Amino acid sequence: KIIIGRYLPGTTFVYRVDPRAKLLTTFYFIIMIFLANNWVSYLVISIFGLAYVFATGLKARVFWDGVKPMIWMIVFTSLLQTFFMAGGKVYWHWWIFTLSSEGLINGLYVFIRFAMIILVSTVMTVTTKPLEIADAMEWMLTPLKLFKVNVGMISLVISIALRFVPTLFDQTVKIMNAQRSRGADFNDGGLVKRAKSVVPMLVPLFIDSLEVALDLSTAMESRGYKGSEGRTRYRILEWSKVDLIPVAYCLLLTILMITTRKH
Amino acid sequence: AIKFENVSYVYSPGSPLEAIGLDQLNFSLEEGKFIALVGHTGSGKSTLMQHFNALLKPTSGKIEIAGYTITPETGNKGLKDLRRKVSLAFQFSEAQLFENTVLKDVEYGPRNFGFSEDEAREAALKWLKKVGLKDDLIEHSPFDLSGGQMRRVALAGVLAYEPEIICLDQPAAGLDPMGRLEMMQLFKDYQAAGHTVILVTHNMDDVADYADDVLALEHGRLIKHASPKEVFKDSEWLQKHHLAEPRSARFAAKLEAAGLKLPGQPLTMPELADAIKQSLK
Amino acid sequence: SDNIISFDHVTFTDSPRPALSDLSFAIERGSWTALIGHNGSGKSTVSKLINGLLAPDDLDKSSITVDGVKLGADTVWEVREKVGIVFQNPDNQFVGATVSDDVAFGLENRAVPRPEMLKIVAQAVADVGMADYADSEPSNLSGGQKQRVAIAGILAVKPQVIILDQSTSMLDPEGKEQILDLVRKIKEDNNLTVISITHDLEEAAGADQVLVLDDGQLLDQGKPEEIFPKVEMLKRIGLDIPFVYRLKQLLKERGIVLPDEIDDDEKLVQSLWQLNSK
Ligand SMILES: Nc1ncnc2c1ncn2[C@@H]1O[C@H](COP(=O)(O)OP(=O)(O)OP(=O)(O)O)[C@@H](O)[C@H]1O
Ligand SMILES: Nc1ncnc2c1ncn2[C@@H]1O[C@H](COP(=O)(O)OP(=O)(O)OP(=O)(O)O)[C@@H](O)[C@H]1O
Ligand SMILES: [Mg+2]
Ligand SMILES: [Mg+2]
Repeated sequence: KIIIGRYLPGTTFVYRVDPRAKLLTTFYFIIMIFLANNWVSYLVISIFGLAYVFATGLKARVFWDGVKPMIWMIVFTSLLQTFFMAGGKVYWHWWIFTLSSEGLINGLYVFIRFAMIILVSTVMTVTTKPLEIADAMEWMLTPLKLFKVNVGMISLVISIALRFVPTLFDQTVKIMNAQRSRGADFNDGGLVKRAKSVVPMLVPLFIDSLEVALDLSTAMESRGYKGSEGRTRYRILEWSKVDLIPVAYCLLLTILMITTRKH
Repeated sequence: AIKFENVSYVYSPGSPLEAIGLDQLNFSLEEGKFIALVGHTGSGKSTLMQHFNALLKPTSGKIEIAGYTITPETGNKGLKDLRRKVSLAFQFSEAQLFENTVLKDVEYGPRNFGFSEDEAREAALKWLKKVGLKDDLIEHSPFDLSGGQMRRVALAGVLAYEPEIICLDQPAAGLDPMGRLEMMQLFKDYQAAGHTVILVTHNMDDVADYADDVLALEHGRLIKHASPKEVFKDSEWLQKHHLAEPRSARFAAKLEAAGLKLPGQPLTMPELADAIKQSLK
Repeated sequence: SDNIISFDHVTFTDSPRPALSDLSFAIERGSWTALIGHNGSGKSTVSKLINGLLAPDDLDKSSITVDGVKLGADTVWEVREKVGIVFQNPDNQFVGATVSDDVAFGLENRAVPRPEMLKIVAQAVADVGMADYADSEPSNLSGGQKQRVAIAGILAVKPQVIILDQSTSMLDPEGKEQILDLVRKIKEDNNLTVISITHDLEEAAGADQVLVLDDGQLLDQGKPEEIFPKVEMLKRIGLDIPFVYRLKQLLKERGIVLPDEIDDDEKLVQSLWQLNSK
């Protein structure tokens, strides 16, 4: 089952990290991802992302099964970029497409970059409750409170967008089961037949997911959620000693790449 | 028959939040009967229903139903005939309706099972009239309806293509009294036509009225498999196992407590009335 | 009268007909009112109108006053703190990531201090008999468990008006009795008002008032012993009569005549015992 955007309960140390510190670490790692220019810098960001994923405590098989389809999509996009752009040595040059050493290098780099963006986003969303993510997002946008900007609305919209993907897969499962019960066969024929069977589902999936996303806000409003101002917290939101773990993780990483970048 | 041998199901087996939905089920439901699946909330009735039509595969054990053998390693391939023969009405009708209109949704089922457009339309109209849905609602969206209307749409879609096994996860929830009685009589008449009906219910009066056999669950364990009379013989056993008694039996107990003993043990309202008249005679 | 709906029209969305048409009724303060009617009469529409989630078609001729404040655009939040509604679908009630978080959401919105919130959420979760599921995802629950969580989330804040939109439909009889007793006890202790939209006539027979709704119109309104004797009216509109009245009618058609003043199980039992004594 897909685990991106979906909160998986756990007890390891990354679950006790502050959601604000976790969000800052995620955004900082995403920023550092674009600062990788050398092969060794990409490798360093690779070990750091893999350590971040291992800190989640989920089994590697579970994480892989949760991130598989989007990993395959990233692989497809990287292969497309490898074919479209070429340079330096040429291997095959078969028809209008071509395969090049520079193209392969940049395809690998784009795959690594997008993959670890996905991994850090998934680690953030799995270990943090969606409303905790919204609270951390609103806290981060506190300076944006200047110029009379409704930061709470933006944070709630961001949380809804983050929850959109899990709602997409939940609705996919729901309609797949509903159609299976009444005789649909998504496991018959070749790829053409399966695509034909799954193509009438696309509009219902997105419409139902949007309806669920809006129903979440309806449920919040019905129970008195004027906004994030003036509320109390069931869960304590305070800095702690464990919050120094991301900082060093955000520090050491930086140091490495400063001594590891191409420049 | 529908046979379960040592059927266990575990929700998220590898996760730390592992929960055993069903634990070593062993029973044999007879074809052509009315079976009432009873139990407390969270006892595993919906998991059992989803196991009937192979929506969930068992973690362990074997299921034999409608010429099909479902094992932990069965898979979703080649299961269209099983669901041709076995139909399931979900506990929530929202998780069942997906089509643009009520008519299209109801006749989705017949279309998949070899009904021509004329036959599918006639069956859909007949079963929409049978479930007491207004004629003008057949071209409206299934989601622009009330909860009971959605329940009626789901029931009509389930019963449209004539399955030989009808599994109903609380189909009477959300239905008004007249609609509730009409649905119960519709299911009984369907069973009288040569079909098997399995019914998850929280109303013991329905069990005493329509059920031929009773299947009682508790925490995923099958605690009793007997007729309604034998299930409702003892009230201490019923209370001990999170279960209740028909209101007719409760009223008979109240009458006996006040000093008016009744012959036998009434379980249905006409039976209780006959017993009261016999006692007063 | 805690709630006052007066000349209320609602057409959904477009729809050709109004869900409610010229609806007017009053809810007595600190009472139990059972809103009953066939499927398709605007009971959930009434519930969502009282909250403020829906607005009447015409605003300057329809009135909705909840505990003295006229419901509107500028007083919706002053009303939502008075009205807590358990929805017909429990999935539409859940906000938090666990059962305790969902129960505590409404206490967070009311600025209840966390030391009190801990006790209130624990007591509410234990009250609906879900203490073993406090850390569970509310979507990974059975229908009755989801109903219990939805009821607990509303009974924790103890609003002046509790609306229950068929909140006992998917509960086992033990759970039905337990949660009905819990709601009654909370109502009596806190001097609250309960509107129970239900299809169970046994629960409606025990209410203080019964509102009868037909095609979005108030067909009848009164006490249970003034409504349920009208067998023809109830059967004509898709309703029925509770257990005791049906038993009385079968006894009458079987030759045993009983006084019409009998409206409860105990009264019927005593009357039958007296008949047997002779
Ligand atoms: N998706 C799920 N993931 C994990 N546990 C689940 C899930 N669905 C149900 N459960 C749990 O499995 C058990 C059985 O649930 P099930 O839905 O079979 O109950 P039920 O008998 O249908 O109950 P109800 O009468 O409330 O509908 C319960 O403890 C429930 O919390
Ligand atoms: N989302 C919607 N869009 C359009 N019409 C709707 C919608 N929901 C309900 N209706 C219609 O409005 C009317 C009132 O239905 P409502 O849901 O208020 O009744 P109810 O008594 O709560 O339902 P039930 O007893 O069947 O659960 C019905 O005619 C129904 O079809
Ligand atoms: Mg269930
Ligand atoms: Mg409704």
